[PDB]
Amino acid sequence: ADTIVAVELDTYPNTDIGDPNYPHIGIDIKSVRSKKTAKWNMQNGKVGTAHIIYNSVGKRLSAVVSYPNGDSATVSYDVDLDNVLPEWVRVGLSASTGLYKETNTILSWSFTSKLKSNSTNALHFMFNQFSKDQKDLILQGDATTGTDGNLELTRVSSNGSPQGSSVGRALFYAPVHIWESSAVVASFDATFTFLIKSPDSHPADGIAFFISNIDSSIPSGSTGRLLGLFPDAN
Amino acid sequence: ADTIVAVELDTYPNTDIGDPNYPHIGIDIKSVRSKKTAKWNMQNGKVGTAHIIYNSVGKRLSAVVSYPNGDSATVSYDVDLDNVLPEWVRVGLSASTGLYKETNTILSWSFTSKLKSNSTNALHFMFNQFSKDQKDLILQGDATTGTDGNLELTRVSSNGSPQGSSVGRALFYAPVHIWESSAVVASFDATFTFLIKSPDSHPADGIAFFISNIDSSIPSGSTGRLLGLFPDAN
Amino acid sequence: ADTIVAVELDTYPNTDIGDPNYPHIGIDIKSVRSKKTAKWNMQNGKVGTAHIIYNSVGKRLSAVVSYPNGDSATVSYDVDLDNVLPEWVRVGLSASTGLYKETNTILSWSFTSKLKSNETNALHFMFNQFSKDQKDLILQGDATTGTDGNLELTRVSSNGSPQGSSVGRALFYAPVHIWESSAVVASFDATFTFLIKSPDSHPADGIAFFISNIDSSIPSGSTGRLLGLFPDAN
Amino acid sequence: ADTIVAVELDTYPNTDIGDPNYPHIGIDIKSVRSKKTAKWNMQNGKVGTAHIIYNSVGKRLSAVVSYPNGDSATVSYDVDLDNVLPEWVRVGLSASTGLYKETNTILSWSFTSKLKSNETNALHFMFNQFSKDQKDLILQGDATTGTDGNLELTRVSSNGSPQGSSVGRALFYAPVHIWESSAVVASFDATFTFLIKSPDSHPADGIAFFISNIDSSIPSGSTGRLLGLFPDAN
Ligand SMILES: CO[C@@H]1O[C@H](CO)[C@@H](O)[C@@H](O[C@H]2O[C@H](CO)[C@@H](O)[C@H](O)[C@@H]2O)[C@@H]1O
Ligand SMILES: CO[C@@H]1O[C@H](CO)[C@@H](O)[C@@H](O[C@H]2O[C@H](CO)[C@@H](O)[C@H](O)[C@@H]2O)[C@@H]1O
Ligand SMILES: CO[C@@H]1O[C@H](CO)[C@@H](O)[C@H](O[C@H]2O[C@H](CO)[C@@H](O)[C@H](O)[C@@H]2O)[C@@H]1O
Ligand SMILES: CO[C@@H]1O[C@H](CO)[C@@H](O)[C@H](O[C@H]2O[C@H](CO)[C@@H](O)[C@H](O)[C@@H]2O)[C@@H]1O
Ligand SMILES: [Ca+2]
Ligand SMILES: [Ca+2]
Ligand SMILES: [Ca+2]
Ligand SMILES: [Ca+2]
Ligand SMILES: [Mn+2]
Ligand SMILES: [Mn+2]
Ligand SMILES: [Mn+2]
Ligand SMILES: [Mn+2]
Repeated sequence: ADTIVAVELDTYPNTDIGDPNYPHIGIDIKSVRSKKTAKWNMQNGKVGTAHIIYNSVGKRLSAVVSYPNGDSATVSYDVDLDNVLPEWVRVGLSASTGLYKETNTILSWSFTSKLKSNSTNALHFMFNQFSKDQKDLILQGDATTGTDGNLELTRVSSNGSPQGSSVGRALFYAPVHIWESSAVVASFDATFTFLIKSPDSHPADGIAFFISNIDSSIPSGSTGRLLGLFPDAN
Repeated sequence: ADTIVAVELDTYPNTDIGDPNYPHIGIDIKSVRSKKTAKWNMQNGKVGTAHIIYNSVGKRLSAVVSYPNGDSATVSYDVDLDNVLPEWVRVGLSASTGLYKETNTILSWSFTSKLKSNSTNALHFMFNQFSKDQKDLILQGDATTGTDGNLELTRVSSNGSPQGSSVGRALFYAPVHIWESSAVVASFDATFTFLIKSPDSHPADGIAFFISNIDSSIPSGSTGRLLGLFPDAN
Repeated sequence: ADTIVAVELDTYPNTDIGDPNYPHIGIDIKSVRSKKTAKWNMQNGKVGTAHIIYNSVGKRLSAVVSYPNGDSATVSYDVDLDNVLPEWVRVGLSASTGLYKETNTILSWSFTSKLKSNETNALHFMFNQFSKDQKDLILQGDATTGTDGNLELTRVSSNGSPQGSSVGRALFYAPVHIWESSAVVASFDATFTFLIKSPDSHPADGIAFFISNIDSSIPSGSTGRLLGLFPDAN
Repeated sequence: ADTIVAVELDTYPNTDIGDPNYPHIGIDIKSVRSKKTAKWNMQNGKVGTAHIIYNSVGKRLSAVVSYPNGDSATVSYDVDLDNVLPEWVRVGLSASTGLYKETNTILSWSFTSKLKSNETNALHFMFNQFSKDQKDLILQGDATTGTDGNLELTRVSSNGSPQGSSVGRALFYAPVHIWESSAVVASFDATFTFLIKSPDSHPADGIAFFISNIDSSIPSGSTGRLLGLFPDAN
């Protein structure tokens, strides 16, 4: 199984697998059942911003999701990622729908990773516009880019309607060096803006920023509550 | 009173005012009496690196100090800086000597702050060399710069010989908008490299990175254990 | 006199002082009389973006001004700024109105300066919103800060309408070390977004990004065609 | 064949193929025969820095190569890369040896590409230490990674001796979006530090930073004067 650290923006409460009964942001460490969640007021059809921060000094994985009206939800979990993640990973964005659905539209994604020692190795990318053939993104499942400049992680119908039982992921093409024993600080941060729209009656299932082994694939069956991240709900 | 937030590399244990009984790094919140410390093996005549990171989402100010052999000390303190600093600040470096002395040489200093809302105000500077006329630094007390390219926070001689009763600070010329009520993320980091050397009976007193009100001055009598930071040891 | 290097977005053809007979972008080297210009179609009440780029290696100061439709104007000038500017400078934005007028609104402004080596000193700042008390800007003449979150280089009424005979500049608070004789690469770029609106018979006079001596102030009578920049039109 | 834009640090004058009769830095556009060269004083066994700058405003490809004593050589060629390079590329470093040889040691390599506005897509990577298994570099031919934390583009023998008839290249793993039609500015810059040592008399053949089609590979026979870049000397 892939190893997954994710920040989930979870729109649909799966209380049978330990979701709280509200939409929530969560920190997931090798389980879809978040280690820490904060209640999240998903603003339907508004553009949200998620920021994700981690460094190896504080070892606190933090996320905020905010919308321009000012509503933000924040979650943090102290976790030593040296002990969770492979040294080398791919970073990505993941989303899913199951019985219920939503557009899981990414409008921008930025990532910076650094390994500082005494004084740096670093990777930074930013996408504000996704291109039709976006050669530095590995698109998995139903994930599609361009020409509107967005990344549609999951299926949107011609008529604009999001489709259920969809999953897709974008991963940055290059492997990322997320920790290195000799580094005194390893840090990463990620930001993405997203547009979750549910016309129908209930948004599902959510969007995750995730970090995984290099060869990470969509686990078979990982539509719906599994967010394209996990093979099961353990 | 000035309002002070600081990461001290405290080379001298003033156990009468609450220092631990060893050299230490410490996180100073409006008091010289650190809210958290970690034992710090200061490596005499070696070039050390301090990295300070504050994570507005995680609300955690962290610092590591390391030397090239790999030895590091780490300290984090859980704090919301919105509740501490004013909105506008100066950032700087401070050092002092007292009855015991050391060089407090800064070889480099970088700083980044970001104030985000949705889809940012930022400031970033980096010094890798300090000119004799370093116009974007407010030198206070005994801080000089140049010509060896270094910033000397406290008096040192001609031939490298540290002086007692010395207090010096360098603040960045521009004010920094370090938080704002409407910032989703108000982060900063800073990195400095330093050379503390002493042939004394004991080194004293330390270097601090600090954030203060804009009009912040060296408090009267803040040589020694007060680190050029604080008016008294409360 | 001050020493001035500027990129002007000059909305008003002052053909008696060497402007071309159309709105234009220009590169001003110690003179309001551009060393090079390109015809610029200023789009009234649209948000335009100016990007300024200099490197010490190519010795070429380049500017583009665009608007969201794709319409751009470009100017480059071959010049060694080591030969023109003092080592230390302030960078800023300037605008003026004269007998004719326009809003000279700045919606964002960034700047990055790097001096290597042979490590790197750098300054970067980023304004995407301007505060009512924007402490890290020196406002001169009729420059306000906002809300509307904006920087109003010249007097406009709270109810949008620009004023004649107005001059205003914003300089970043810190001096910038823009070149140094022992720098291998002394480069900078700036970008600003702006909104020029006029209901006048023409718009005038324009906006400039400028680099000046540290103690640079608006020269007496540099409203109008002088762009707040120059004491005369030589 | 592959399409190549390169900046060459050419240590060995190949006068039968239009090299000047001195070591030189050169700008190569789709030919090993540089469009523009500058005499370069290669300082044997010293750590050099090459900086390479391009933006699509000035359209000036510039490069400096410097050593810490302060000697630098600069070369620039106005060239419109939109008409040379495919939209998506890989960027890399290349070196070769032929009859004569030198170590072609890379101690650091950084790269930034940006596509602004009209907002930003950007890639930035920074390598100060190369790792034995550097998963974000595509190593071709004889390029190893250490440790020592260095990239050896071409073969160095056990006894330190650089070998002749070596060629190797490192390319960054991710494709880079070097130009995009709707972008207002497409810029890149690259820097790398290198240590060219010739035990044997007699340095050859050089080091290039190059930009290539994504699937670019070492042309057969591109040891020696072809720098791992070109199939022939046309
Ligand atoms: C010899 O140790 C000293 O004890 C003195 C007698 O109590 C006292 O004055 C102390 O302080 C001076 O020196 C230290 C180290 O430089 C400073 O931390 C103090 O502020 C003071 O300047 C010292 O413990
Ligand atoms: C009617 O247009 C004007 O002609 C006037 C005739 O002398 C003269 O005052 C001009 O200048 C004022 O207005 C322009 C545009 O605002 C400025 O460029 C000048 O410096 C001056 O303030 C104008 O051509
Ligand atoms: C109406 O709520 C649902 O009950 C269904 C019957 O058991 C169940 O299948 C459904 O789960 C599906 O949809 C969820 C919301 O999209 C998703 O998280 C699941 O993985 C699954 O697709 C939900 O429990
Ligand atoms: C002594 O000079 C050499 O003359 C040789 C005659 O055959 C020739 O092979 C040699 O070129 C080879 O080495 C160069 C230096 O490394 C290299 O640029 C060539 O590609 C080739 O390997 C040089 O001309
Ligand atoms: Ca769920
Ligand atoms: Ca102390
Ligand atoms: Ca004019
Ligand atoms: Ca050659
Ligand atoms: Mn959940
Ligand atoms: Mn202490
Ligand atoms: Mn003009
Ligand atoms: Mn050549």
